[PDB]
Amino acid sequence: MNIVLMGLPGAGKGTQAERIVEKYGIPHISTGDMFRAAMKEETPLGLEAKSYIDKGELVPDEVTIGIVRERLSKSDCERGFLLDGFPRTVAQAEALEEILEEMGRPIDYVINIQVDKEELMERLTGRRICSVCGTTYHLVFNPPKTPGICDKDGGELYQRADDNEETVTKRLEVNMKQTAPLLAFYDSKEVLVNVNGQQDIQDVFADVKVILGGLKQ
Ligand SMILES: Nc1ncnc2c1ncn2[C@@H]1O[C@H](COP(=O)(O)OP(=O)(O)OP(=O)(O)OP(=O)(O)OP(=O)(O)OC[C@H]2O[C@@H](n3cnc4c(N)ncnc43)[C@H](O)[C@@H]2O)[C@@H](O)[C@H]1O
Ligand SMILES: [Mg+2]
Ligand SMILES: [Zn+2]
Repeated sequence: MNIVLMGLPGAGKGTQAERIVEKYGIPHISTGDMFRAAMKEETPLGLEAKSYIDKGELVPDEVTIGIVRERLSKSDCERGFLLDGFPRTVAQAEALEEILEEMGRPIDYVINIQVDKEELMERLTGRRICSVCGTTYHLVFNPPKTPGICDKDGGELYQRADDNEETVTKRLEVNMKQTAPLLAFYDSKEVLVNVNGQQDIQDVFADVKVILGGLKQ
């Protein structure tokens, strides 16, 4: 149960990751969350990633590989893991292959959550996120029970700094450029599985369960 999620901005990685963690009991590793936390604490890593994140650009490969290697060396990952948003370039995928061969934990599947770019701006412009637990809502497609508050913990919802329309536009263009190379890389490895992410959330998850419930230790 060593899984990677890939998708264009707003395609649903975090929403599906939360459901995967709850059903299969593996830890969630999100590079976006790691960088935004370091930004928040203003660590040197934080301050250095911020210039890229704010513009909607990729943080450089070397630093991102490093935080992922460190995270994967923790003991929770022995049973599996769900990488979310990493790799997102070919060079990050090649490093991860090498790390995971050294660790003895090769990827079982890379799940690509496919959504038309033309749907993604509306997903991100309506996204409202819990300041406490990070879960995401959408004003129309997945609202909280009470506006402005998270259902789980009563935390204040906020708008991610990079979800402004002109940032979303750059994020889409930056990540669309990596898409073909990365799908070729993992299809040629025979670990890529695509899912149609333009369905109701529970229907996307049903397809994820066909894939992950088919794995056996
Ligand atoms: N490896 C790496 N290398 C270098 N730089 C890196 C890096 N990783 C990260 N970075 C940097 O960090 C930045 C942020 O990375 P990251 O945090 O990974 O952002 P991302 O990849 O753009 O993905 P998002 O979190 O925006 O979208 P999501 O697909 O998780 O959508 P969600 O489930 O929330 O859902 C979106 C919205 O839609 C709603 N929704 C979800 N599913 C559905 C559905 N099926 N139908 C309708 N609405 C839906 C939700 O409620 C929500 O409102 C990057 O831009 C880069 O600068
Ligand atoms: Mg996310
Ligand atoms: Zn919350």
